Amino acid sequence: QHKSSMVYIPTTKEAKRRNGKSEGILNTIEEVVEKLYWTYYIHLPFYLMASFDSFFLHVFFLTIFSL
Amino acid sequence: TRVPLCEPEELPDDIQKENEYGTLDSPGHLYQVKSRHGKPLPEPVVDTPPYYISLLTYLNYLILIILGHVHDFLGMTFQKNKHLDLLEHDGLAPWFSNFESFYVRRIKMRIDDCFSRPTTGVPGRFIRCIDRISHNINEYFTYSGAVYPCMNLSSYNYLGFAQSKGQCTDAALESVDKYSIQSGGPRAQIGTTDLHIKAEKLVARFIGKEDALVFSMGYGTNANLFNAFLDKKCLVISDELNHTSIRTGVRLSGAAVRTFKHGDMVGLEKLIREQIVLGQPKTNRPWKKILICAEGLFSMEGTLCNLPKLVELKKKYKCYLFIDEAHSIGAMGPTGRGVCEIFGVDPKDVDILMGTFTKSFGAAGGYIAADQWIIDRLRLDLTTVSYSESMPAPVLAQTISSLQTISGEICPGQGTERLQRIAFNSRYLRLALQRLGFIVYGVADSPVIPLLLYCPSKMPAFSRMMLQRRIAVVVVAYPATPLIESRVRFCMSASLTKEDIDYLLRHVSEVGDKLNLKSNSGKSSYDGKRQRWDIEEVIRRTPEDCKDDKYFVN
Amino acid sequence: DDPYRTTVEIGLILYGIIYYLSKPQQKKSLQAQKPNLSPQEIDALIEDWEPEPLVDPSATDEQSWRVAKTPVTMEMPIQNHITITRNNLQEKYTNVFNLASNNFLQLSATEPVKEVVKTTIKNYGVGACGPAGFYGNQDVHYTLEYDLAQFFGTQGSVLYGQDFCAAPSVLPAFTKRGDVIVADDQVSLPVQNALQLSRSTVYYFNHNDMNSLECLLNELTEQEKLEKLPAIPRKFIVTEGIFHNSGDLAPLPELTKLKNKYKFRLFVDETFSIGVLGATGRGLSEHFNMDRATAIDITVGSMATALGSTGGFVLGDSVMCLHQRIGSNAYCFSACLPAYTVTSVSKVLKLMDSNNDAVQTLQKLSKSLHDSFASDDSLRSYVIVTSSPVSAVLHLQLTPAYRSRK
Amino acid sequence: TTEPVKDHRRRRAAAIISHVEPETFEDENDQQLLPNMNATWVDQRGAWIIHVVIIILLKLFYNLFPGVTTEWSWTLTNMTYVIGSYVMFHLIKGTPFDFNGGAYDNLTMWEQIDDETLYTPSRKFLISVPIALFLVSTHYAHYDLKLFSWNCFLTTFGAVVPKLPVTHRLRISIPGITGRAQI
Ligand SMILES: C[C@@H]1CC[C@@]2(OC1)O[C@H]1C[C@H]3[C@@H]4CC=C5C[C@@H](OCCC(CO[C@H]6O[C@H](CO)[C@@H](O[C@H]7O[C@H](CO)[C@@H](O)[C@H](O)[C@H]7O)[C@H](O)[C@H]6O)CO[C@H]6O[C@H](CO)[C@@H](O[C@H]7O[C@H](CO)[C@@H](O)[C@H](O)[C@H]7O)[C@H](O)[C@H]6O)CC[C@]5(C)[C@H]4CC[C@]3(C)[C@H]1[C@@H]2C
Ligand SMILES: CCCCCCCCCCCCCCCCCCCCCCCCCC(=O)N[C@@H](CO)[C@H](O)[C@H](O)CCCCCCCCCCCCCC
Ligand SMILES: *Cc1c(COP(=O)(O)O)cnc(C)c1O
Repeated sequence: QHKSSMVYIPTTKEAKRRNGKSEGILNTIEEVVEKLYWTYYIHLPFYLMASFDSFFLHVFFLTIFSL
Repeated sequence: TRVPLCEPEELPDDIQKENEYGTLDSPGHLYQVKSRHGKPLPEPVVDTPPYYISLLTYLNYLILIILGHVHDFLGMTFQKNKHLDLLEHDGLAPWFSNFESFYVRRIKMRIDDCFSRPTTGVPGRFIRCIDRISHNINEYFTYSGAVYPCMNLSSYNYLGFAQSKGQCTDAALESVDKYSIQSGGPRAQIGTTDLHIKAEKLVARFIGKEDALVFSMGYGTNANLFNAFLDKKCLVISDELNHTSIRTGVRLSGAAVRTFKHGDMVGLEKLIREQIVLGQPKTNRPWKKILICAEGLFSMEGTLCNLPKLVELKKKYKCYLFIDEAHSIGAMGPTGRGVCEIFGVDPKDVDILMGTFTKSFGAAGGYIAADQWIIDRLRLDLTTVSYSESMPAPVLAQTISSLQTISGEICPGQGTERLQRIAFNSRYLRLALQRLGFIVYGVADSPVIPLLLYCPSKMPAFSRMMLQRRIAVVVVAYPATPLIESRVRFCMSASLTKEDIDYLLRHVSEVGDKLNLKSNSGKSSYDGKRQRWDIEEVIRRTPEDCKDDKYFVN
Repeated sequence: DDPYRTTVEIGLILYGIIYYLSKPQQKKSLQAQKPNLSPQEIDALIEDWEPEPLVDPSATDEQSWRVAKTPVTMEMPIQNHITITRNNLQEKYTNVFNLASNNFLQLSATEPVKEVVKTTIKNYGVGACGPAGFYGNQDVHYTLEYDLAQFFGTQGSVLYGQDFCAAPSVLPAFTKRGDVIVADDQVSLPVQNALQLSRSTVYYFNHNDMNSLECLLNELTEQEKLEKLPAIPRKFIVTEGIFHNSGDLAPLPELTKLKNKYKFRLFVDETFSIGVLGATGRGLSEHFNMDRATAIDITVGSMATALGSTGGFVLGDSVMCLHQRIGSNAYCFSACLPAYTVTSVSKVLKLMDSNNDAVQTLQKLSKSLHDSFASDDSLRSYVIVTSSPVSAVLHLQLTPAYRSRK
Repeated sequence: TTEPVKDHRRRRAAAIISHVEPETFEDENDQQLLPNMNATWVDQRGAWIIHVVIIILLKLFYNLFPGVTTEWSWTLTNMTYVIGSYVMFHLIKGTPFDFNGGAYDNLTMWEQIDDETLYTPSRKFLISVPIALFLVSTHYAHYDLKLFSWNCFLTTFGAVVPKLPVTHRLRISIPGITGRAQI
């Protein structure tokens, strides 16, 4: 092969497995929380909105749940 | 506050050559396509996602539309001083009213950072992008003068002729030395040189027609071609997914327009029969002529047109045929002749053939090919020839060099390797993506691989996350597309290699797992079973099996 | 009563069922429109129809002479002294003195420019491989836009790929059905195409006549005032800097006064006046010593005639350019220009900034050429001159008496 | 007065009752050249159950507050659905996206549905849904004719009346109450 001027960005799994960050006792809860947050946030419009309206909609959903 | 001018980088020859064009790894990574011999083209099949995705999409768009009008009404009513652009100052109307610019301001504005990105240098397999920072909400940007390379899957260079060191560049420099950069004027009083006639004859021989014409711009070619021979008493039958240039040309011509659904031939035949019977409106006199306009390959869908059926219909009903092929003149076919080569159709059946050099040959311009007794009339009846500027010399030299390279004259075995490389890359990427579990469109050979993203808020996340991985992609959405279906369009090139595709596959697999973008059914695999393969198995087994023409549904 | 409420429901249900049972019908119906037809009859109509040839070949031999007369230059740049061949290599002439070139200043052929092109070609390649919308726009394009805006005194500018398609893509963008356009008596063909595609009312006034323009503007203003329309529409005045077919110039100050009095916008297409008019060569506005940012609203120009490279540009304020970047069809659905063109044009602009000898020399030559033919007496009975003393192009016309006599 | 060479002038109504003039050749070509995107999405996949889902959610949210009464909650959800449908279908005239020239500047979305073809299945569904909602609301709980008469009046005149073919291509302009409508 021949070298080039490209800087390769490592993938998340490789970085995590070479960082020793993975810990069975105290990472499953973090992964579950991450999944719950991302699934809730992606499939519903918060990401093209404004801060005031996004906060208002968050409060609306929170009140709907609390009731 | 201003785009900085970037100083060129000084590197040895080998590094820059590798940056522009990548060397082959193994000779087993090539694929030679085979002719169809005229066997029928089956009807395409499309996969669908579950219901809840569509329901969520509908709710998202409804909420966005309501909130946009709420903000517009409140802001226009109360805070007048802030919005002075949309109000009349002194007896003068504004440049535009609020209503027609609703979609641009209300939903598109929040996504303006994923659309226009300045770059520098030659676009090869690695593209250099300028770094910028967003202020307010995509209102203006601040630039720190820093550059960084990215992999490009968004540029129109199918055969990889965009280079800074090669025979074409040498020819362009020699032409600049010999002929100056300036032209004389319209190609009827001064501005025609022997290079123009040489390019004319070379293109005419390469396509297979008898005579041709060369223009400096493609959009102008289409916008000015139609009014020369069409009139108010004629009829034009065209598809519903044609390019904008054809629509503008037909509007300027003034003829009547009827449209038929995409991919339906029974409807086309019924429409032709009815239009022949009825005649002109309000007088019911017969039409003077009927013309059929179509496209060789559609970029938004990556599907082919059924040429033999069109030829049969035009022979039976005595109609004329016009074919637009700019994405398929150099990248498709056993030898790269076009759509007329894969189907085995004789070139003399079609009346007018058009194409552009921008996509595959690395130079700007367009052409038109037809019979001698038609070109002789058109050279007089055209308005581009006698009123507009002429094509420059370096562009002609580049086009001639590219055509002689593809034809196999100047270099023995360079074009065939490019054709085989692009075919293999397209097949491998499409098969790997389908085996992962995504949804793609195509005909197993088109260089366009559209991957579908359905939720409105997933396209910016995908774009930003791919940018963080140093990959450049282009995403399109409403109204350019149907409301429900948004997509990301991949443009595969011959310059990329297999290891780049493996890197891309790993990163896209991780991002899709994170964003929940892979939802496949049994209608996409040949065995009828939904497939979710692990990544390393895909990498191990796909490149060998991608050669057999049985694993692809369409 | 209670049965009345039930009767309301019964009446609603009956209408619902009636509407459900009905069959679809459309104004643009099928063959069943006439119909008075049978399958046997329709085939007779289909077979009886005969078409017309795509193009009429009757008269091609009568006009082939103009094709046979086109000069062709062989293996040489188009310059003052050339060698031409005609009628497909049958006849050849050498050391011909060219008086048909359309490049006036001849600054693109100098050595300091031929290096900027070579360096750009070496560092960038030949052609851009994408639209301006997605990834095609580079730094040199922004640099050229800034340079043009600074040089011509306008807030912004927009680059187009070809000068023939600039006006037909700009003018329809800012007009809708229900607007008024007042155009000159004779204008070039691209302006005519723009007017046809604009889809709005068009009025014509006599050539270089201000009384007609004033009267028509007054009539329109009175009618609009009497109409009492809730929303004010858009109004434009379409003219040309130096006319293409006659070589005459338009009076600017009167147009400015009228557009300020009657609330109209001014559109000026100056292709033949960018590089030749004025002491420095800044265009028509510099000739009359007025500010461009206020006199003119839209400017359309070409880089091919004077600057010496392909393309075109439009000059205007910030809102216009911002809307144009999305609403213009030729801008959105087309690829960008090659880099050597824009780099060379920027270098030419810098050279123009440095010195101003070529403009003076060209003006002197044009004045001499006009005086030489317009000062004689023998040709008074045969031809007349319709051009202006400042134009770089001289137009000649046959006398109306000669045309009728011959 | 001076006559324009090419005339495209908007003309307004001059009577209490009026109808819009049929289109010309050039306008017909302009509309036929490019498919309309405001009326295409109604017939697509998943575009019918969405109304039912909206109704179900509106019922639940209005019933969620303890202080509401069942009759009042159903009347309020009728308010919401009828007003939303009337605003979207019959109130707004024009197209948000720009078409060639004025194009569909005079017709509403309900007129634009399915290229002005009448008695289409989508129209049948859209006219049947409010009727079914009205009967379900009436039969579900106890009611008194006081608000019942006004509720059925609103259901008829805000949902049913505009859908009749007699009101198709029809404009009403009061001299002072409603502004003049372009014909
Ligand atoms: C919990 C709480 C409950 C309550 C609540 O909050 C939440 O619930 C919230 C829910 C809200 C509603 C939600 C949804 C809508 C629909 C919307 O739809 C407008 C779309 C129309 C345009 O409307 C926009 O543009 C108008 C421009 O005039 C603005 O008007 C003036 O606005 C300002 C004065 O008001 C001043 O600036 C000026 O006087 C003037 O600009 C208006 O404000 C603005 O909305 C589109 O249609 C027109 O399009 C053209 C207009 O361009 C018309 O002209 C054309 O006519 C010919 C065609 O025939 C062509 O040929 C000609 O070329 C050409 O001239 C054409 O005729 C006609 O069809 C109108 C508003 C409404 C009802 C909201 C109200 C407020 C709420 C009740 C909130 C509320 C707060
Ligand atoms: C004390 C309590 C008192 C209660 C009083 C009740 C008051 C009720 C207030 C009603 C507020 C809502 C009224 C209007 C809200 C929606 C109106 C939106 C109209 C804006 C302009 C429409 C332009 C159409 C062009 C367009 O972009 N079209 C389409 C794409 O091309 C469009 O973008 C998509 O197809 C999406 C629309 C489909 C979503 C399904 C809607 C069907 C059901 C409507 C019910 C509304 C319920 C609101 C909660
Ligand atoms: C890409 C495209 C064009 C673009 O025109 P250019 O001026 O060459 O950039 C024209 N026609 C078709 C069919 C296209 O797909």
